[PDB]
Amino acid sequence: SKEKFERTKPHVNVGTIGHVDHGKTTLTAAITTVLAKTYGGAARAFDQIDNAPEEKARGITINTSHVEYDTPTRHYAHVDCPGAADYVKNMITGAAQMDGAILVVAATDGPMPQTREHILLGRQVGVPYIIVFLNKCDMVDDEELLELVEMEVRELLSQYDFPGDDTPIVRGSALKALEGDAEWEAKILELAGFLDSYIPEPERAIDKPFLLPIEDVFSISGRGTVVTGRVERGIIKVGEEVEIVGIKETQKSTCTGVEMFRKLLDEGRAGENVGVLLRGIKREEIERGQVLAKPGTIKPHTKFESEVYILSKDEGGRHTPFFKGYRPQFYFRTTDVTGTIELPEGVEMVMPGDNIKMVVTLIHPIAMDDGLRFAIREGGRTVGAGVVAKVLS
RNA sequence: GGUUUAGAACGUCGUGAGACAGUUCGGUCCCUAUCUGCCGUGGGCGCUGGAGAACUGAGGGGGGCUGCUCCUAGUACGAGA
Ligand SMILES: Nc1nc2c(ncn2[C@@H]2O[C@H](COP(=O)(O)OP(=O)(O)NP(=O)(O)O)[C@@H](O)[C@H]2O)c(=O)[nH]1
Ligand SMILES: [Mg+2]
Ligand SMILES: [Mg+2]
Ligand SMILES: [Mg+2]
Ligand SMILES: [Mg+2]
Ligand SMILES: [Mg+2]
Ligand SMILES: [Mg+2]
Ligand SMILES: [Mg+2]
Ligand SMILES: [Mg+2]
Ligand SMILES: [Mg+2]
Ligand SMILES: [Mg+2]
Ligand SMILES: [Mg+2]
Ligand SMILES: [Mg+2]
Ligand SMILES: [Mg+2]
Ligand SMILES: [Mg+2]
Ligand SMILES: [Mg+2]
Ligand SMILES: [Mg+2]
Ligand SMILES: [Mg+2]
Ligand SMILES: [Mg+2]
Ligand SMILES: [Mg+2]
Ligand SMILES: [Mg+2]
Ligand SMILES: [Mg+2]
Ligand SMILES: [Mg+2]
Ligand SMILES: [Mg+2]
Ligand SMILES: [Mg+2]
Ligand SMILES: [Mg+2]
Ligand SMILES: [Mg+2]
Ligand SMILES: [Mg+2]
Ligand SMILES: [Mg+2]
Ligand SMILES: [Mg+2]
Ligand SMILES: [Mg+2]
Ligand SMILES: [Mg+2]
Ligand SMILES: [Mg+2]
Ligand SMILES: [Mg+2]
Ligand SMILES: [Mg+2]
Ligand SMILES: [Mg+2]
Ligand SMILES: [Mg+2]
Ligand SMILES: [Mg+2]
Ligand SMILES: [Mg+2]
Ligand SMILES: [Mg+2]
Ligand SMILES: [Mg+2]
Ligand SMILES: [Mg+2]
Ligand SMILES: [Mg+2]
Ligand SMILES: [Mg+2]
Ligand SMILES: [Mg+2]
Ligand SMILES: [Mg+2]
Ligand SMILES: [Mg+2]
Repeated sequence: SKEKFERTKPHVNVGTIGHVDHGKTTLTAAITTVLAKTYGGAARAFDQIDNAPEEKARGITINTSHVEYDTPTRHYAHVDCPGAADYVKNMITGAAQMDGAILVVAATDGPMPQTREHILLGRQVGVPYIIVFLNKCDMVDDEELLELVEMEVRELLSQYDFPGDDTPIVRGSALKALEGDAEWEAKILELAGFLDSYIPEPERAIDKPFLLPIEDVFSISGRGTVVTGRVERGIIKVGEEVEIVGIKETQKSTCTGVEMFRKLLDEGRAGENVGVLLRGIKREEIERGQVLAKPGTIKPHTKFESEVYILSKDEGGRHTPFFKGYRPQFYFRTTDVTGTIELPEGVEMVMPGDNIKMVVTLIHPIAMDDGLRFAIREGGRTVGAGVVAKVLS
């Protein structure tokens, strides 16, 4: 909180996706040390990406950490996702804000169950583009074995409905590029080139009014409570009226400084992860899931009609019918929430793989409008995608 | 220290003397080693002229405990942990 962030080079939200213990977090560390040395940006290190007691004694990552590496064309903002089956909820928040992923499949093990689960969540939420990275390579000194893993990833993406064969697969060791090997430093400099080439300039919504979903809340010692998240639409000027809408009720507030990776900003534009400092709010009373909207634009609702598309076994979801009283988890912008289903008259049962509308009473109210996209999940897996039809409350 | 002598007390049983793995406080533990055995340490003669050294080895004894840290490798194994 000192150096003013100059608005130069387009902002893009990147992040690593893939199986557990697969080089996902270690890739993030390799990208920093490679790009910092040659181009001449800020250095950083691997330990900073995940410290705490929970990511040392174990080794695994839980929290969605963030990194800021710069290149001549664009200014990237990384989002290192967790990866394990237990941490899918706090991942989806990291994956939703992310524009273009970096998938991580490995040349020894290959595509494994979570890789399929991650990319499934990527489609239904919103992950336009994806890039593969083989994160072992050196351990198996062979030409035929390593190239057979590439084939199965192209199959995976194309099977699940991505380009597949068009996606630029890259090979490279994360640990070798951490030290100073000239051949492996250049091969992850190549990944930065693939990020610029394949992923285009993202399409922002800097016109329609302000909204910002809260991904994580902080309490800065001196300044006050801060909320982080990608600005979904509009802009944020310093000293502007902001209404916090969602769970519990609704509270009035004002912004007192927006930032971008511990650097000051004047205008927090759309499509970029920013830490908004709110005035006169406690750490406990503001929770995760709520949205920073402009006063009057959005209203919290506990009941709504919605055109729900239930999934079948082939697409990946339920395989049995259900009646009124069923309670799955509804993932809106960031958080999830439970809700009772009330079906329309003249519909006895809801079969899997079917398009119908339904009234859904939620236990917590969440800020929503007509034409909001959500993805229903239950039992550690997906259920059905859909859209909001009408407001009731 | 306990049990198992003589003192004294409690509860209990006995008319009483007293009695009770019922309890309670106090209450002398001797021996210079002949033989066997054992640990040491010598004298005697033998081993075939005597003497001084240096070995050989039959045979006998000694010793044999094991942690955790890292490296292999977060490798195999595992959906993950
Ligand atoms: N030999 C070799 N090992 C690698 C390479 N890249 C990563 N690894 C190792 O693979 C392990 C995975 O660690 P990490 O990347 O933190 O796990 P992750 O991919 O973020 N998944 P999660 O966070 O869910 O546990 C580490 O031991 C790391 O050193 C590589 O190119 N070669
Ligand atoms: Mg493994
Ligand atoms: Mg990780
Ligand atoms: Mg592990
Ligand atoms: Mg394995
Ligand atoms: Mg396997
Ligand atoms: Mg204040
Ligand atoms: Mg006695
Ligand atoms: Mg007595
Ligand atoms: Mg007597
Ligand atoms: Mg009598
Ligand atoms: Mg007696
Ligand atoms: Mg007795
Ligand atoms: Mg008694
Ligand atoms: Mg007693
Ligand atoms: Mg006594
Ligand atoms: Mg006495
Ligand atoms: Mg006594
Ligand atoms: Mg006595
Ligand atoms: Mg005495
Ligand atoms: Mg004696
Ligand atoms: Mg004597
Ligand atoms: Mg005597
Ligand atoms: Mg004797
Ligand atoms: Mg003897
Ligand atoms: Mg002897
Ligand atoms: Mg002797
Ligand atoms: Mg002798
Ligand atoms: Mg002799
Ligand atoms: Mg003689
Ligand atoms: Mg003789
Ligand atoms: Mg003689
Ligand atoms: Mg002799
Ligand atoms: Mg003879
Ligand atoms: Mg002879
Ligand atoms: Mg002789
Ligand atoms: Mg002679
Ligand atoms: Mg002689
Ligand atoms: Mg002689
Ligand atoms: Mg000798
Ligand atoms: Mg000798
Ligand atoms: Mg003998
Ligand atoms: Mg011998
Ligand atoms: Mg021996
Ligand atoms: Mg022995
Ligand atoms: Mg040992
Ligand atoms: Mg290890």
